Amino acid sequence: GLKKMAQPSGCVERCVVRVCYGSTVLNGVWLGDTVTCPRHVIAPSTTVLIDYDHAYSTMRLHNFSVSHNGVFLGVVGVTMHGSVLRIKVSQSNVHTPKHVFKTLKPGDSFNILACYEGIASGVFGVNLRTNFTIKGSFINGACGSPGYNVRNDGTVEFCYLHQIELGSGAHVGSDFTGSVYGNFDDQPSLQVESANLMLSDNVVAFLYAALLNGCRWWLCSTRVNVDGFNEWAMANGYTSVSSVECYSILAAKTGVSVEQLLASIQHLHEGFGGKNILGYSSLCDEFTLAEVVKQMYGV
Amino acid sequence: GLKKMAQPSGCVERCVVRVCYGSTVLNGVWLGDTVTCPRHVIAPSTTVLIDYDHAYSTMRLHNFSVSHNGVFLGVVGVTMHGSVLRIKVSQSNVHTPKHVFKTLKPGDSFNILACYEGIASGVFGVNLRTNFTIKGSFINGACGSPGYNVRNDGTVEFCYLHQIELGSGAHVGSDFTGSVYGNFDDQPSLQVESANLMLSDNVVAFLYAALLNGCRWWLCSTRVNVDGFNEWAMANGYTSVSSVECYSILAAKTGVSVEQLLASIQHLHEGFGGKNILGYSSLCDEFTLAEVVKQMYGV
Ligand SMILES: CC(C)=CC[C@@H](O)C1=CC(=O)c2c(O)ccc(O)c2C1=O
Repeated sequence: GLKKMAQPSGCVERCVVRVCYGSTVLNGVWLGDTVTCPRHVIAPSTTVLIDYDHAYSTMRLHNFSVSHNGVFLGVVGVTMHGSVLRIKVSQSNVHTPKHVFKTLKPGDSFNILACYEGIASGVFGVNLRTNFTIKGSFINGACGSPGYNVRNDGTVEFCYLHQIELGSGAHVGSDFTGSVYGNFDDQPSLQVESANLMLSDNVVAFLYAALLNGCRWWLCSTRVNVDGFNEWAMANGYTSVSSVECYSILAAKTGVSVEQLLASIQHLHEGFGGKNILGYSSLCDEFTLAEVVKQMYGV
Repeated sequence: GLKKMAQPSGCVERCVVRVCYGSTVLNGVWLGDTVTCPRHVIAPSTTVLIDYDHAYSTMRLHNFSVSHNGVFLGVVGVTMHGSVLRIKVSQSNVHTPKHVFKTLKPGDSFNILACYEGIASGVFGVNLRTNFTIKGSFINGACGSPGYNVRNDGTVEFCYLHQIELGSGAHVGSDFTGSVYGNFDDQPSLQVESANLMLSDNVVAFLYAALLNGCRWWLCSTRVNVDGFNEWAMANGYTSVSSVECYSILAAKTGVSVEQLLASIQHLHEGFGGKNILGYSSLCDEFTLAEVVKQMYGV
């Protein structure tokens, strides 16, 4: 049974604050005596291109309002770093979890805490796609919503701050250093993301899960090695496949090698027509190897 | 766009405890000075039908261990209520949320906090199906994982305690009064659940959601009334559609009555023609009316 899940959100909920500047409202993340939020909060109300360097120089501390569960925090100073602000506040978050900052790469899964006016309203897992966007569920007010993973020892990795929705509906964020993923611009524009590629590492994990669930009508006995598959992948909307030995736990059971699965992918690439795999009508790239192993065996 | 989300889990994480009896270990829920957990924890280790009234009679309080974050609570007394135990402990949970207990009905959505040895590991939303099972992701140790909903006022409704995985992989739980949903037996046996029906109320919500995204190739211009659809639903594995009242918010913004959607369901009943609606190739009964409204409008 494969169910997309989120890791528990309680320790991140204690770090979400409401950040207001003039009339603009979004979410920030409060760690120690620092609040990080998108710099969109200081943007003037206008249609034209925003000049964030100008807005930053004309910024006044007293125009800020930062609160946690209605309790307001004093603003001491502010600095700009790419597309985020670092707001120093007059008290430390005593519920700051043990944490680090990590930048995500395409193929990485993580957790989104969807927040409105500094209040979490939902949590879900997502994958950073090859075009550096995610498929979230956001409405007006979710700017600054955090993305995170919890490591095995309980260290939270903060990796994402929601910034903007593109015209196609794809969602874009930044890391906590202020780099926008995919280097989109953090203001409204006509930018379009590149084509989505199917994450081959996730498709392999998916097919190993199908095998462990007695679903093997689709198995090919042909073998395609990694170099060959990677060459085919370029021609057909798939990423290269990373490695084989990560899957050797899965190849010892099932008895099927990664190269048989790679051959299977090339065979199923058209579609399953008249059949499904684990209830899916086409190849699923939603789940990582880590997810499959964790949800199946608790590792 | 429609994504299955959970409500944040922080307030429920602080209620989850590790209940041990002899060598048997599972999860419990600590509210005030009561821990509620499945009665399987006092089952003897055996491959025969378990007589729970006898196990309850031979029970000894000193055999229990109840802990939170490796901190042990004193057990004061235990009573049995259907498939659950209520363990009184000598400490009250100081983080007990404002809460009620609620029994789910088929078609209700809720949140699962999946737990192992008293520690939350994942959170996901699910839907109670017509055969009173859910499709979750649980492995050994998950029993006693709680399901919940959070109301507008912040009241947590506790509605589910995970009990058992069936032969088909479907999951069975009880409410906090001890009744097993669907009256399955809370122990190993060969029980098979009756087949599932399509929740028409949810399918209608999902088609309104598609209309709000411009996906409307599927729209029938014709109409069927409620009585005709329900007669059709009986003979095709669909639930009866409720009323047309609830969909006022959606019928108003779409200008599409429920009767047109019921007609569209009959047409789309078999086959989308290879085509697609919001990422699905067949109709979807996983989203309720309330979920669609909250995700499109925040209400
Ligand atoms: C004792 C016998 C040899 C097998 C028991 C196993 O099947 C089982 C494990 C379990 O952990 C559990 C619960 O936690 C809750 C209800 C429930 O029936 C169960 C179970 O039947």
